[PDB]
Amino acid sequence: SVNEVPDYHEDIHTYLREMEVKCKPKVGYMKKQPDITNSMRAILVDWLVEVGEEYKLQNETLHLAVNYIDRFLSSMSVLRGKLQLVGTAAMLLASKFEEIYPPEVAEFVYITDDTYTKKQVLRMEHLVLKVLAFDLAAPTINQFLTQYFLHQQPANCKVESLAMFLGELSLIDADPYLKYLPSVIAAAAFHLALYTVTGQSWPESLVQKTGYTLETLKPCLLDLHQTYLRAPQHAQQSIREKYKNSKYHGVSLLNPPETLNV
Amino acid sequence: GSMENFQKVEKIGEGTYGVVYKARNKLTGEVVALKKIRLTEGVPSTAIREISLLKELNHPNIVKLLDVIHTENKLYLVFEFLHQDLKKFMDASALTGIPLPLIKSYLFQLLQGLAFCHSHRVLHRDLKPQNLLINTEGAIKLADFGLARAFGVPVRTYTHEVVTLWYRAPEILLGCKYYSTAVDIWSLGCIFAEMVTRRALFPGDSEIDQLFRIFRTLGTPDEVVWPGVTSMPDYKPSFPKWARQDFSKVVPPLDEDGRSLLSQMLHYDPNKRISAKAALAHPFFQDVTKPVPHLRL
Ligand SMILES: OC[C@H]1O[C@@H](n2cnc3cc(Cl)c(Cl)cc32)[C@H](O)[C@@H]1O
Repeated sequence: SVNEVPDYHEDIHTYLREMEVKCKPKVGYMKKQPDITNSMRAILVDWLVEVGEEYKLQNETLHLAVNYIDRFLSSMSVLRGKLQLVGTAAMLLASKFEEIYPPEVAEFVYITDDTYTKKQVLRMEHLVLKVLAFDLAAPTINQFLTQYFLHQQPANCKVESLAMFLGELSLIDADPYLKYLPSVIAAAAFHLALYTVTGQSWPESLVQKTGYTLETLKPCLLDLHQTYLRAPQHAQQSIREKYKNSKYHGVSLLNPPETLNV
Repeated sequence: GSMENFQKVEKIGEGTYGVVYKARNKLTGEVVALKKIRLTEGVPSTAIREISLLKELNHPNIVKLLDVIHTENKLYLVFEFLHQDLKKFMDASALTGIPLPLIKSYLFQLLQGLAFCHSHRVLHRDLKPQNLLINTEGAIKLADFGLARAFGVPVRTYTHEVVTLWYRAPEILLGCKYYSTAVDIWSLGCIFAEMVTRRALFPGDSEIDQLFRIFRTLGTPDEVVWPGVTSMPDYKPSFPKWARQDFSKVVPPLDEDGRSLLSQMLHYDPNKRISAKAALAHPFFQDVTKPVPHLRL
């Protein structure tokens, strides 16, 4: 169908592969941030997940917000007391870009618990736009995932939801996930979901599309598998809670595979 | 870039938020259009989409965003200057008509610009002659990307209230959950017909009137022509069932190749509707060139 844009999807995938390299945050930025840590970032993203749930925002919106945050933190030092202001502004911008009905600014001020003023939120929006040079149309794990989904035979809802779940988990932990591109995390997540649910593997058809093989995916796959196995123990749990919902076919209740046989 | 280098010439248009001036760069000489965006909800989402999408879209047939000047109180978008919109050009060509070589040149260029948008996962969603800009050298360009959207593959549900009514595709009118690149093609097909006749093809005054106008021209669609149509949210079995017109009666001055192309751009079924990319190769364009406009702008 034209909904899957047969005449353009190859051009689009090629374009997103180019853009993800240009829109990539700096892998080592956290060590260069005097006052914030991977763990503070994890707390922030987990919160954003909850916000997204509260306002019924698209997953894509959440992925964009995290991209904006990581790019911003790649060039601007931020004190721990301002990290949540950056995150709120990012989520507001992502909503305006991606949502049919974004929440009002008032609602974003409200979910910060009056920690910040409307004037602060709006001034930060401007700074983020200036720092990002208005470059908001960034590729996300989700944009690659939905294309990879078209290669299932047949489509399986648990596979799709589990892949999105695994993709979301990776947003929380800058170490190690800042080192992998969205298209690669998406490929790892898709293979892991497919394998967990159906026993099948990264299909030849996607080797053809992406040039990626299980060998090239191995490093990310080994990390994603650990993350999946440790998810119930992780300090942050908002994503697991989110994906217990029937909307996502309760995939976070599925058991990870003990071994990958890669 | 900075506001002190620009000398304003005159006002040339308006929208939101929302005035557009013709200006000139005092140092380089370059003539530009300045779209002023006045800044309680922060930067408008329409401006955010327009700027972020236009920064990626560099193509001879897409209006060029040169710069963004972002004071705390004001946001100025600096575009390359283009002399006229296609609507004004059609009005100025009344009683004479637009020469076929120019209609063909303009359609071919519009299709290049659109194919480029769709290849970069952008839906324009407001193609109409008012938003197509021409210069004195024969170029025509897509402009006004405030209603545009970056899409995903496959598409999700996006805003339902899109496309100016006269140019709005039947799948939007019938409330389909999803719409795609085919909606911009429907619009170009209406624009194609309008360039030949100098009047809107489907000038409805409401959604239902708009649908019935389309149906009386192309026939009321049924399951044969458009699988799924009777299942759509806003399809009603009480719709009058009009016969399809002989297509040669829709735009009588159009030759066989023209009619072939128009008919593929106005196909009911979005899955069958021609793509911009495929349309570039249509025999209608076998002799296409790029002449300047026949009238002073
Ligand atoms: O919101 C912008 C409004 O200004 C009109 N306009 C007129 N001449 C124009 C030249 C350029 Cl380069 C542009 Cl971007 C818009 C123009 C556009 O057609 C629209 O009505």
